[PDB]
Parts: sequence; structure tokens; C-alpha cells
Amino acid sequence: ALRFPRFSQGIAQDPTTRRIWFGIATAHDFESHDDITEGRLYQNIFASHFGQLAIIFLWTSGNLFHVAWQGNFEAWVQDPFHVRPIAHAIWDPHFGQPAVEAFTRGGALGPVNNAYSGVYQWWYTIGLRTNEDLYTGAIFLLFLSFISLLAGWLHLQPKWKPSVSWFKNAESRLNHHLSGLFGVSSLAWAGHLVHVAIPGSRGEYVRWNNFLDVLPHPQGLGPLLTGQWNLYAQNPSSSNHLFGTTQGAGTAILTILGGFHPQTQSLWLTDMAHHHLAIAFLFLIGGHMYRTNFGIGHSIKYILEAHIPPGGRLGRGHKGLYDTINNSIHFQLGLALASLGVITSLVAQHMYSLPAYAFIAQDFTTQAALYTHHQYIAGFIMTGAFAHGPIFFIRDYNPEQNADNVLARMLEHKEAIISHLSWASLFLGFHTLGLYVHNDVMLAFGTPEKQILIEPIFAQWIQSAHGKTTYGFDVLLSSTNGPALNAGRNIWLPGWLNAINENSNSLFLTIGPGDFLVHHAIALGLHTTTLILVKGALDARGSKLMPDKKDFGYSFPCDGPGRGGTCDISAWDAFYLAVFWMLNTIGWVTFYWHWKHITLWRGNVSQFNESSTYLMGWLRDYLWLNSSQLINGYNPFGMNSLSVWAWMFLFGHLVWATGFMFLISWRGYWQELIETLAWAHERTPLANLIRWRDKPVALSIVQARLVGLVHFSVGYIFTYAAFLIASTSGKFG
Amino acid sequence: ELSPSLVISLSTGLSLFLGRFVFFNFQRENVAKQVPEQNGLTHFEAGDTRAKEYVSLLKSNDPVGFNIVDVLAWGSIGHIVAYYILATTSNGYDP
Amino acid sequence: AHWMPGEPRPAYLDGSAPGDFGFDPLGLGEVPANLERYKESELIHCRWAMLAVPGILVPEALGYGNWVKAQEWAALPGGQATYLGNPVPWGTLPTILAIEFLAIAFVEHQRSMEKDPEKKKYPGGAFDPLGYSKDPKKLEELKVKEIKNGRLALLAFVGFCVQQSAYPGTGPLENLATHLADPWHNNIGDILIGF
Amino acid sequence: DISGLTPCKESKQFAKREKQALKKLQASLKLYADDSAPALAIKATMEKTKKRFDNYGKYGLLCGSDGLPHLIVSGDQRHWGEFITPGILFLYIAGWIGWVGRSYLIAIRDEKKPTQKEIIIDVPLASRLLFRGFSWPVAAYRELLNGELVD
Amino acid sequence: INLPSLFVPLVGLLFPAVAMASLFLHVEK
Amino acid sequence: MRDLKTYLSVAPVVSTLWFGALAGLLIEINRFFPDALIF
Amino acid sequence: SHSVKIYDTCIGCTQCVRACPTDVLEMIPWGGCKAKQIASAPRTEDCVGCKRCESACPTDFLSVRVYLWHETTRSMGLAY
Amino acid sequence: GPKRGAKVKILRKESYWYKGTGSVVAVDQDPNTRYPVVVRFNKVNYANVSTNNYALDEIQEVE
Ligand code: CLA
Ligand code: CLA
Ligand code: CLA
Ligand code: CLA
Ligand SMILES: CC1=C(/C=C/C(C)=C/C=C/C(C)=C/C=C/C=C(C)/C=C/C=C(C)/C=C/C2=C(C)CCCC2(C)C)C(C)(C)CCC1
Ligand SMILES: CC1=C(/C=C/C(C)=C/C=C/C(C)=C/C=C/C=C(C)/C=C/C=C(C)/C=C/C2=C(C)CCCC2(C)C)C(C)(C)CCC1
Ligand SMILES: CC1=C(C/C=C(\C)CCC[C@H](C)CCC[C@H](C)CCCC(C)C)C(=O)c2ccccc2C1=O
Repeated sequence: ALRFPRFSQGIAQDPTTRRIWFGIATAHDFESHDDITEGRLYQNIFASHFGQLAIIFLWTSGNLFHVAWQGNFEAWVQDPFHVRPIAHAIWDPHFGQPAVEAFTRGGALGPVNNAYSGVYQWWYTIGLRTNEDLYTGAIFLLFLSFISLLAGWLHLQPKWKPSVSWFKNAESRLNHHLSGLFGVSSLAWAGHLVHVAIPGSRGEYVRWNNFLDVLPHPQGLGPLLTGQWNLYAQNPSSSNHLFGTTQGAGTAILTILGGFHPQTQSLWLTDMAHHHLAIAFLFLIGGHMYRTNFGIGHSIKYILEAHIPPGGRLGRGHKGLYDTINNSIHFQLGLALASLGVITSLVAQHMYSLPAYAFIAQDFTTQAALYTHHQYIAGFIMTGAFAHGPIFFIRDYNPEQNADNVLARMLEHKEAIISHLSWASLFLGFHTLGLYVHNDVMLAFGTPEKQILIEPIFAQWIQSAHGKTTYGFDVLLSSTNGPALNAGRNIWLPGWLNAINENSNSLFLTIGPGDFLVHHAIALGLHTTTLILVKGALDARGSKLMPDKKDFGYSFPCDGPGRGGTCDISAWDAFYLAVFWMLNTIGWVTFYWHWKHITLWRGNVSQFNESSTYLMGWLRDYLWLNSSQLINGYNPFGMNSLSVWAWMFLFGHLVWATGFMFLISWRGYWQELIETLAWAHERTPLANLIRWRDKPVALSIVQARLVGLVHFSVGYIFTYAAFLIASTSGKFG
Repeated sequence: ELSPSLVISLSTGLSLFLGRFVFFNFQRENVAKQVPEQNGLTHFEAGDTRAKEYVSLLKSNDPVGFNIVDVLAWGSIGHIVAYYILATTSNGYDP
Repeated sequence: AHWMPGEPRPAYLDGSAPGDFGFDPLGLGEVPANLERYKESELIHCRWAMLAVPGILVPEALGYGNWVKAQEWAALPGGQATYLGNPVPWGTLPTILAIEFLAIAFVEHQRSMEKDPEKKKYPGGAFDPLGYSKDPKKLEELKVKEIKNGRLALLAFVGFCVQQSAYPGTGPLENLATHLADPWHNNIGDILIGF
Repeated sequence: DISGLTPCKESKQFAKREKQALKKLQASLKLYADDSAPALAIKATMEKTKKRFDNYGKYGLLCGSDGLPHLIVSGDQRHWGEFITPGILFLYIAGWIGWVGRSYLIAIRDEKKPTQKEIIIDVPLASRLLFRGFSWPVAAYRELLNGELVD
Repeated sequence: INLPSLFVPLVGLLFPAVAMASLFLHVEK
Repeated sequence: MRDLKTYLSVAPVVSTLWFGALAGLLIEINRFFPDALIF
Repeated sequence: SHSVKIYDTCIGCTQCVRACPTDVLEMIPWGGCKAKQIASAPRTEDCVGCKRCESACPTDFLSVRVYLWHETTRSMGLAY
Repeated sequence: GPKRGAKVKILRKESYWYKGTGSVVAVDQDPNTRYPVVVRFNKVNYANVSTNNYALDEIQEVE
């Protein structure tokens, strides 16, 4: 290539504007660049990972730096209940005086924004107390950023370039990551909790300059090597302990108490320390499984190759999977993203119900922000997992080398899989929509008693088995004579059962028919999105309408108007369609979470319980109500600190609709229009003197789909974020 | 109260004995059946220079070939069992 | 002679095996290797059951004990066990657990090292001092007798466990006496179609 | 009771809902001559309403704190009419429809122009295959065991 | 408030101008 | 006449009559057994 | 330019050639089919990639295939 | 090859009627014809075609 993009002369020889766009859009798809090899691929990916790490460290250091420099962290640690955490100061020369006055919150001497990332609760819980601590941490993470960049640059150099064989050493990387990255890190974090966090919560200032001079335990290190570990759990913090103070503080460092610290309404630091320690041990033991350079250990290839059931109901089983995974980075990225997405949702679900940060969960807006954040992140990550799924199926999958294994057999009965997903989605849709519409009609005709309200018996039963006594099923942990109850009666069950039956927190909230309905909506969402994604993955290589689709790649416009028409036939297009359904699904889940929790914090769950049974209830009592303050951020009379969220609300609506533009109108119209504009320019005097170097053309079909989807998603996210934050913080529950 | 030294030494002794006498052949056999490789050739033949099996360290003048690695392995199991027993008998758990 | 008169027996079951009555509805022994393993493991389960069953009934009658109450001495800080009424000195949970573990692991793994499939189920040698396996025909007959008594023992064990699930804290012999009380009132009915 | 719910015949809020409903209807009824059609209509609504609440109470329905009937679908034998029975009835009818349609499609599969009888229904054939659905479980069960259900 | 009056117009006006000009020339070459 | 019958047997007409009959049935049933939430 | 390929399932009906709006395809002598002819794509530099040829092809699957490739001023159908 | 009117199964993977059955119309005796087996099908493809040419290894006479 003689011009941008240098990695593709095909695009470089494009005389049009496309050349630029695609240049930007294919910059990270290394596999499709000119003169690339496996080596360059892995090496560039490695360096790119270092770059990403550097960006993360720099980002975190930025957060720490700004909280320390412009925030009220100290004022917050002195009074976490009645201080709004400052994210950063704001200097906008576009501001008028009312704007300056309105945005001066907290103890600030000027306009600021209130943090809803919850970094205050986190940092305070783990041991940070002063601005100086934050500054030192910022400097350290900046140092880590520089180090990571240096490492990328280094390993890019010919002396430090790793071979492809090294990248394909799976057993070693698994051993090291399980034992070191997972194990040693968790053990070391337990170390931080024991040495810094726990003493900090007990009112003991422990830093680098004295941590060697202070005992983490009255009789430290003895009981560990003695085997008298129980001594580390002797006297935990009292039930009247005040966080950050010596009052009510114990001396234990490792416990399994369960439940929440009553003041902070979060998990016990000793519980978390013991947790991280234990899992550190499971990781460390589990990290010595695979064979390396010492003559012992397992061979993953052999393990896979051995797991084939006699009788052949799974064909050749897992024979050959080792190579087809270890050779295909896309398969690896698919597995990675799938797992990561699952545990991201897990993070949301566990962090809302079992908060681990002191004086979070009292901060309602922060909780909502966090849940929505992680659920949308999880959604996108999932769609991506299912996107690198079929890229594997197209770019990497070798049919012959996978003969009759679980994967090839998977492609065999694809119609069965897809058709059954279709049935599930169809059923759930028909009946959930049907029941909702039924109930709405009943409410309309003034007869809500005729509503079909199905009780969530199964989930309620699970809650009862977990020790909740609201439904009175009296099972397992709810049954006084149950062996499961007697087993841990004197360990975690006191605190746990105390927490699960305290109906002011989010630990196993009480559920009714509304919960049933919306849960089935969620089921519909999951099943349908997976229908799109799975169907797109399995038909990525071909279908009866296009048997040679694999010869065209992951992304292409279409195959033409022939054979009936082939719009949106590529696997990429399947992804693109699936994104709408993910946004819809997560929309429903976040709507659910937020409404239920707002009604919880407001003190009237009956609102949700009665109104969520019909869609007019969601529209009127959730959407329409909670926008009152939001839309009044600015008006003909004046403005307040919510003007940002109103402006952002409208911003989101606008971007969303522009998305509609790119999604509804297609290329040819615009191409011809642009032709008339080109004529116009070449025939306009004075302007004639100026000419373009890249011929103006309409965006491509796929490009249009992408840009449209991007406007749509951005609008979606920004709109809901503005509503979430404004509605919640406008009243703070 | 249980003597930590006696429990640990006896446990480690039992594990090392079990690995030296009763489970040695089986282990050596299963290891003989397995060895990590990518695309047919091993990791070192591929080849990653840092994936070569240590011949020197695995050498032993023991009658059966019981080397330092087996000592570390069965020893690890021994210490694990030992500290399990110690920590367990230390607590006041009652079901 | 098959288990279901009038029902065709599987192609791989000709009846040349001791206890071969053509019973395999799920076709689990369709694979020859699997079938051999199943023969071995069936014999093992059989012998364990044949040792277990009288060991459940005898100490209940004589020792006036119970095969479920004999478990309860553990799981508590006391941890004292009794044999024939006499409190055993080494009878504590961790000790007997270690002894049992080592012994049973040694013998089981030692059984695992055998390669001959016929000796993996019928070892003989040191395990046959009376030389009752010296005669082939007598060996076959005694084999059939072994597999049958063993299977009946397994069925008895199932009986013990289910009867324990239905009437917790009560032994099998106690249930037999209870049945002998009112045979037409004290049955499985109270559990099945009750109450 | 089940799920911490209270029986509708014993629920106070259920009764209060009936009260407020009837009182709304009467409050609307006050403006019309008693013999006129609007009056008879509103009164019909009142009678239908109280009959409805009474029937729900009689049926053994459980009410929430909202005062509305909630349904028990766990398989609980005191509430088989709340899902199990109408479910069985549904399955019977749906199976009927599907089986009849299947019969019709099979019947015309071997013909000169099959699509014709798909856009112009052979009503005699359809009427002949109509009642065969009554025994659809028996007919399908036998075809399942025979191997005439799938290919 | 001192530094922001310096850094904000720096990052909001100067930086994107420099970057856009540079990228323009780079892409046009 | 045969042609008219054939027309009456066409998909949309058949559907109008069938769903008309069904609508009538369900209406009358819901008039005689009203407010049914069970059975 | 775009890429255009002909496969031996071609039956030489010539439908694709007379369907091309930019004169890219042509018919050449061949012995593999009864029509004694097969399609060919000697002028793909003038190919726009409209795929009228593919829509004209009777064979199952297609005997003419258009893989949209490197984009040029001719393939973009530009007149400016 | 198979006779005229013979019911054959399609083995060409990229065919609309793949794994399905059609009827043989005529087989070209010219050994230069790469796909002699003329087949006609009960259902049309996405191109509204009901007939296609196949090779000897792309058909399987069944009944
Ligand atoms: C583990 C993380 C990860 C990694 C390393 C990759 C890596 C890759 N992906 Mg994958 N993917 C992922 C996760 C990941 N993906 C996720 C989470 C999704 C769901 C969105 C996908 C869905 C996906 C699709 C559909 C495709 C890829 C493709 C690729 C490849 C090319 C990427 C490229 O060059 O884009 C270039 C970068 C851009 C075009 C810019 C991206 C910015 C987007 C458009 C949003 C920007 C909007 C902005 C935020 C708005 C500003 C807001 C403000 C105004 C208020 C590369 C191998 C492509 C591929 O090559 O497949 C064969 C491809 O087609 N990915
Ligand atoms: C709110 C708008 C909306 C609705 C209702 C649907 C509904 C559906 N889409 Mg989705 N879709 C949408 C927006 C919507 N979509 C958007 C914006 C996109 C991005 C382009 C997609 C992209 C998309 C993809 C890629 C897929 C779907 C699929 C589906 C079906 C999923 C299965 C199901 O739930 O069956 C339940 C049925 C319904 C919810 C439809 C209602 C049927 C009514 C209630 C019955 C008739 C009522 C009445 C008698 C009609 C009288 C009308 C009169 C004139 C005669 C369902 C029909 C999937 C599919 O087809 O699976 C089989 C699928 O793969 N959609
Ligand atoms: C609500 C979203 C939205 C927006 C903003 C637009 C905007 C436009 N469409 Mg429409 N369109 C939409 C939805 C939308 N459309 C949908 C859903 C469809 C499918 C039916 C279409 C289908 C369609 C057709 C068929 C046509 C249009 C055309 C147009 C253009 C009309 C000319 C004009 O008024 O320019 C003025 C621009 C605006 C009014 C947009 C807002 C301008 C902002 C306020 C300026 C901001 C200042 C500055 C740029 C900010 C930069 C900041 C940055 C540097 C950081 C305009 C760009 C027509 C066209 O192209 O004619 C020339 C045309 O023929 N669109
Ligand atoms: C994000 C960075 C950024 C910053 C720091 C500013 C800052 C400013 N803008 Mg804003 N602007 C921006 C982005 C930004 N803009 C964007 C993205 C848009 C489109 C949405 C706008 C649209 C906009 C409009 C329509 C107007 C402003 C105006 C202003 C000025 C506020 C009014 C005032 O009373 O000042 C006092 C201003 C003066 C006393 C005159 C300023 C004279 C300048 C400082 C001379 C600089 C000369 C030098 C050669 C500049 C070269 C810079 C270049 C090389 C990088 C202030 C300087 C107002 C303005 O410019 O007023 C004149 C105004 O009318 N902006
Ligand atoms: C396309 C593709 C792909 C991808 C795919 C995907 C993306 C998937 C996803 C997937 C997923 C996304 C999955 C998920 C799963 C999940 C699971 C599997 C779970 C489980 C769970 C469990 C098991 C649990 C249990 C429990 C409970 C429940 C309670 C208690 C506790 C316990 C634990 C017991 C790949 C690359 C591969 C290749 C081919 C192509
Ligand atoms: C010489 C000789 C001899 C002797 C020998 C011996 C006696 C040896 C010994 C050896 C040994 C004696 C070894 C040991 C080892 C050990 C080990 C290898 C350990 C490991 C450990 C671990 C792994 C731990 C872990 C942990 C931790 C760290 C924490 C706590 C918990 C736990 C436990 C987990 C004889 C006479 C016989 C003969 C020949 C000669
Ligand atoms: C409006 C529209 C156009 C016209 C849009 C054009 C020609 C894009 C013009 C954008 C101008 C040049 C810049 C717009 C400002 C952007 C914010 C610039 C962003 C650049 C990034 C690198 C940041 C199409 O070409 C098209 C093609 C196919 C399907 C649908 C459509 C379609 O809907």
C-alpha cells in the first residue's frame, strides 16, 4: 500500500471516501491485513493486550487523581451517609451563572459532578482514608501504565518476540494462570484485607511505613503454621461495631459469619478475607494439574481424546478439539467472552443483593448505576461471544479434522437446534404478551379481579429453602428439624438467616405475580437473542439459500436480489439483528430491577406489586411518573442540577432516531443524491476552485447497518442512563 | 491438643510411602500414556525453547526412579492432608 | 431360562454366564468390554452386600443395637464406639477413618492391578483355601449360587435403606416384628397410598 | 395459606374491592330512571359483579395483599382448576386441530396439484377429517408406536 | 480552577485541531 | 353454482366463516358462563 | 475490481452474458455440455457487481459467481 | 447409470434438493458431458427451477 490504510492496498487503491472509513473499521482485524502470518498475528495481539492494560491503569489513575484533587473523599469518610461523592470538578465556559450555582454541590467551591461509580465506598472499604493515599495509588497505577506500554514495546522487539509455539503452550499458561494469576493474586488480596483493610475498619492506620511493625493478629502467624486456625476466628467484630472506629471492634481476621455488618449493611471484611484466602487455596491446588517440564501432570489433548462414550451417541466425542481450539483464536475469544459475560451478570446479581462495600446500598443511585452498567456490559459481551463463535466457523473451522466430533455433529442437527429455539421463543412470546394484554384489558374494563396472576411458587420455594419465612413453605433451612439447618446452625446460618429475613435490603426480595410475568419476558429475551445468534453461527458457512456463504466471509452486504432476495444473510448481519434483541432484553431486566428497587426504597412495594401486572402500569407508574423531575431540569422558569440529565435524555432520543435514519433508508437513494451534489459542486463558480481528493460516495450497505446500530445503541444507553440517574438521584429513594 | 510435628510428619510419611510403593506403577503408567502436544509434535518440537522437559532434574539413583518431583508432589498431598486434619480438629464445630 | 418368559433375550446374552437370565432392558451390556466390567462390579457389589446384610441384622437381634443408631456415636466431640458392648480404645472417628482409608485403598488398588478379566472377578489362589474352585463344573455351579445369593443380598439392602427412609430410627428386624403384629394393617400401604 | 396468601372468601381487601366496584356502579346508576335501559344495564353489571366475586370466593381462590386472585400452578391438588384441568382441555383441543390439519395435508399430498386444495379448501374432505380429531390421542399414540408419525 | 482554564481549552480545542489536521494530512498522503 | 361453491371454499372466505363461527361460539359461552378464571 | 468465476456446471444458456450491463462476460467453445459452450469473464475491470448474471443463471447451484472485491471508480459505478 | 423415471437421492451438497429425491428424465450418453443425469423435482427452488443436471456420483437410486 502506498497510502492509508497501509495494511490493505485493496482499500488503499479506493478513489472514494470509503477508503477512509473502512481503513478505520478494519484496523484491528489483523487476520485480514496484507502479508500477515500467525506470528505477526499473535505478536500484535500480545502488544495490543499490553496497550489495553496500559489504558486501564491510566484510566484508574485518572479516577484516583481526580477524586483526590477535586473531590470530597475525606469529608465523605467522615460522614458517608450525608455527603455526595464528588467525581471531578467542571470548567465549562459555556455555563451561565445559574448553571454555576446549581452544579456547586457537596462542599465544593465550584461546579462539580457527583460520582455514581461508587469508587468512594470501594476505596474506603479496602483501606483508603486520605487524599494522599489516593495520590500515591494514582502514581503507582501510572507507573504500571508506563510499565505495560514498555512491555508491549519490548515484546514487539526481535529479541523479546515470543514464537507461535510459545503462544500455543496451553498447559503451562493454564497452570500459571490458575495458580499465579488467580491463586497468588487472591492470596495476596487476602493479605491486603488482613494487613490493611480489616485494621482500617477497626480504626488502625496501617501503611507501608509501619506494616512490618504491626501485628495483624495478637498472636500472629503462630496458629497458621500450628494448625490452630480457629484462633483467627475467636472474637469477631461486635454487632454494635462502628466502621472506621475501635468501638465494638474484635480481633478476628478470618471468619464465616454471613449476613451484613449492621451499620454499613455490607459483608464482613473478615468473611471476605477468609473467602479470598480459601479460593486462593483451591486455585493454587488446582493450578498443578497440567504437564509442563517436570514429567508429571495431565495432557489436555489426551483428556479430550479419551472422553468419547462407547455406543457412539456423541460420535468421536471430543477428539481433535484441542487443536481446533488452540489454533483458532476466535474459538478462544468466544469461550472467553461467554464465560466473562456470564460472570459479569453474576457480578451484577451478587453486588446488588450482597454488597461488599461500606455504606453502599444506602446509595441507591450508585447501586442502580452499577447494576445497569454491568448488565449492559454483560449483554454486549454475550453478543460478542456469539459473534466470534461463527467467525471461527468461517475462518478457522476445519470440517475434516473435526469429523464426527461434538462440533461437526453440532452442525449436523442445526435445524433441530434452531427450530426448537424458535419454538421456545414463540411460546414465551405468545403467552407472555397474551397474559399482559389480558391483564391490561381487565384493568381497562374496571375488573382487575379477573387478571390472570400466576404466583412464582418455584422461586418462592427456593427462597424458603434458603431460609426466607415469608411464604411459609418451611423447607430445608426454613424447616427447624432439617439436617441442612442443623449442619451450619452454629456457623453462618445465624447471620445469613438474619439477613435473608430482613426485608429492607435486597437479599432475596419478596416476589409476586409481577415478578413471574417479567421473568418470563426475560426468558423470552434470552431465548430469542440466542435464537438469532445461534442460527447466525450455524448457518455462517452456508444454507440452502446460499450454500457457499463461507466463501464470502463473516461480513458482506448480501448476495443480491436474485433467488428471491438475500438481504441480511451474512452472520455479521445476524449479530447486528441480535443486538436489538439484547438491548431489548437488558432493557426489560434493568426496567424490572430499577422499578422494583425504587418502590422498595420509597417504602411502597405495593406500587410495583399491583402496577407491574399490566403494561399500562409500567408505562404510567414507572416511566411517566419517574420522569417528572427529569424533564424539569430546565424549563421556561429556570434550571437546576438536573438540566444535564434532561439535555442528555433528549440527546439520547435524538441519536436513537438518527439511528432510525441509517437503519430505514438504504444506499441507492443517497448515492444518486450525492451524484446530483457532485454535479452541483463542479458547476458552482468560486466553489469550483476547491475540489475533493476523495470522491464523495454514499456509505456502504454494511457500513450503514453498523452506523445505524451505533446511533441506536448510543441513544438507547444515554437515554436510559439519564433517566436512571435523574429519577433516582432526584429523590434518592 | 495434637502435636503438629507428629501429624505433619506422619501424614507426609504416609503419602510418600503410598507414592513410593503402592501407587508408583499406576502413576508412571498413566503418565506414560499422556504427554502435551500441539498439532502432533510436542511443545518443544513446535518449538518453544522454554518447553523442554528437564532431564537432569528428573534423574535419580533410586531403585524405581522416585525423584525430587514425586517427593514434592506426594509431599504436597501429605502436608495438605496434615493441615486439613489439624485445622479440622482445632475447630469447635458440632453438627 | 430368562427373567421375562416370552420376551426375547439380547443378542449378546446367550446364558453361558453365571446368572445370565437375559435381563438388560436398557441394553447397557451391548458393549462387550463394558459388559465384562459390569460382571466384575456386579460381583463386587454382591459380595459387599452379602457381607453387609447379616451385619445389619445380627447386631440388632443379639447386640440389641441398630444399623442406624450405630452411626450416631460419631459426629459429636465424644466419639466413643462399642463392639459387642465393650468400648473399643482406638474407636474414635479420625483414627478408624485413617486405618479404613489406608487398608481399603491398598486392597482395592491391589485388586485394580490385576489384568486377567477372569481373575479380576474370580481371583482364587490365596482366596480359595478350600480349593472349591478346582473342579470346573462345581466352579460354575457355585458361581451361579454366588451371583444369586449376592443379588438377593443387594435387594435386601435396598429393602433396608427404603424401610429406613420410611421409618427413621427403626431397624429392619423391628419392622419385621411390626409386620408380624398386624400383617394386614402394618404394611407398605401407609407409605404408598397413605395417608 | 400457600405462598403466604389468604383465601378470597376470607380476604378483607377482596370484599372491599367488591364494595368499591358496586358503589361506583351505583354512583353512576343514580342519574337514570329506574325503568330505563341504562338503569337495567348498570344493574345487570352490578349483579354480574357480585356474582363474579361470590363465584371466585366459592371456587377456593387465594388472594394476595392486593385483594386479587393469585393462581397456584405447582401441581397442588387443591388448585388443579387453576392450570392443570384447563391445561388438559387446551392440549386436547390443540392436539385436535393440529392432528386434523396434519390429516388434511397428508390426504392431499399425493395429487395432481396439492397446492390447489391448500388455497381452495376441499370442504367435503375437511368435514370427513373433522371428527377424527376427537380420538387424536389414541390415533397419534398408535402412529407413534407404529412409525407413521415421523420419517 | 486555575489549571482547568488552561487544560480544558487545550484538550477541547487545540488538541483536536492538531490531531484532526495531522490525521487529515496522513490520510490524504 | 359449482364455481360459486368453489369460491366459498377459498381460503379467505373459509377463514371468515370459520372464525365467525368460532367468535359466535366463544361469545355465547362467555355469555352463559361469564367471568371464568377457573376451568 | 470485483471477481467473477464460472464453474463447470454451466450449461451455456448464455443468459448471464446478455444480462450484464457493462459487457464483462462472453461465451466460449466447450465440450462439457450439450450447448457446446461455456461462460467466461475476461473483462472484470468493468464489472460493477450488480449480480444480474447470478439472478439470470438457471443452474443449481450457480455456475456464475460474483465475489465483490477491491473497490475501484469503475466498480463503484461513478460518473464523476 | 440409473434408468429414466428412476427415483434418485441428491448427493450434491449445495443443491436445493440435497438429501431429497427426484426423478430421472434422461441421461446423456456423451462421455464428455460432465453432468449427464437430468433430474426433475416436485418442488421448485429459490430460483423457480424444477430441473437440474447432476453427475453419476451425485445421485443415489433408492426406493
Ligand atoms: C474481548 C474483546 C474483543 C476483541 C479483542 C475483539 C476483536 C475483534 N472483533 Mg469483536 N466483538 C466483541 C469483543 C471483542 N472483539 C464484542 C463485545 C462484540 C459485540 C459488540 C463483538 C462483535 C464483533 C463484530 C460484529 C465484528 C467483530 C470483529 C472483531 C475483529 C475486528 C475488530 C475491528 O477491527 O473493529 C474496528 C473498530 C471500529 C470499527 C470502531 C468500533 C467503535 C464502535 C463502532 C462504537 C463507537 C461508538 C462510540 C462509542 C460513540 C461515541 C459516543 C459519544 C458521541 C457520546 C477483532 C478480531 C469484526 C471481525 O473482523 O469479524 C470477522 C466484526 O465484524 N466483533
Ligand atoms: C415490539 C416490536 C416487535 C415484536 C412484537 C417482535 C416479535 C418477534 N420477533 Mg422481533 N424484532 C424487532 C421488534 C419486534 N419483534 C426489531 C426492532 C428487530 C431488529 C430488526 C427484530 C429482529 C428479530 C429477529 C432477528 C428475530 C425476531 C423474532 C421475533 C419473534 C420472536 C418469537 C416470539 O416471541 O413469538 C411471539 C409472537 C409475537 C410476539 C408476535 C405477536 C403475534 C400476535 C400477538 C398474534 C396475532 C394477534 C391478532 C390475532 C392479529 C390480528 C391482526 C389483524 C390485522 C388480522 C416475535 C414474533 C425471531 C423469530 O422470528 O423467531 C421465530 C427472530 O429470529 N425479531
Ligand atoms: C431524528 C433523527 C434524524 C435527523 C437528525 C435526520 C436529519 C436529516 N435527514 Mg433524515 N431520516 C430519518 C431521521 C433523521 N434525519 C429517519 C428515521 C428516516 C427514514 C425515513 C430518514 C430518511 C431521510 C430521507 C429520505 C432524507 C433525509 C434527509 C435528512 C437531512 C435533511 C437536511 C437537513 O435538515 O440538515 C440539517 C441537519 C439537521 C437538521 C440535524 C441537526 C443539526 C445539528 C443541530 C447541528 C449540530 C452542530 C454541529 C454539527 C455539531 C458538531 C459537534 C461535533 C463536532 C462534536 C438531515 C441531515 C434528507 C436530505 O438528506 O436532504 C438534504 C432526505 O432527503 N432523511
Ligand atoms: C470542548 C471544548 C470547547 C471550549 C473550551 C469552548 C469554549 C468556548 N466556546 Mg465553544 N463550542 C465547542 C467546543 C468548545 N468551546 C463545540 C464542540 C461547539 C459546537 C457544538 C461549540 C459551539 C460554540 C458557539 C456557537 C459559541 C461557542 C463559544 C465559546 C466561548 C464561550 C462564550 C464566551 O463568553 O467566551 C468569551 C469569548 C470571547 C471573548 C472571544 C473568544 C476569542 C478566542 C479566545 C480567540 C482565539 C484565537 C485563536 C487563534 C484560536 C485558535 C484555536 C485553534 C488553533 C485550536 C468559549 C471560548 C461562543 C464564542 O465563541 O464567543 C465568541 C459562541 O458563540 N462555542
Ligand atoms: C457459537 C460458537 C461458540 C460460542 C458459544 C457460546 C458463546 C456459548 C455460550 C454458552 C453459555 C452462555 C453457556 C452458559 C452455561 C451455564 C451453565 C452451564 C450454568 C451451570 C450452572 C450450574 C451447574 C449451577 C448449579 C448450582 C445451582 C443452580 C444452585 C446451587 C449451586 C450449584 C453450583 C449447585 C464457540 C466459541 C464455543 C465455538 C462454536 C461457535
Ligand atoms: C533419603 C532416604 C530416605 C528418606 C527419605 C525421606 C524421609 C524423604 C523425606 C522427604 C520429605 C519429608 C519431603 C517433604 C516434602 C514436603 C512438601 C513437598 C510440602 C509441601 C507443602 C505444601 C504444598 C503446603 C501447602 C499449604 C500451605 C503452604 C499453607 C497451609 C495449607 C497447605 C497445606 C495447603 C530413605 C531412608 C527412605 C531411603 C532412601 C534414602
Ligand atoms: C443519511 C445516509 C447517507 C448519507 C450520509 C453520509 C454521506 C455521511 C456524511 C457524514 C459527514 C461527512 C460527517 C458527519 C459527522 C460525523 C459525526 C463525523 C464522524 C467521523 C468519525 C471518524 C468520528 C448514506 O450514505 C447511506 C448509505 C447507506 C444507507 C443509509 C444511508 C443514510 O441513511
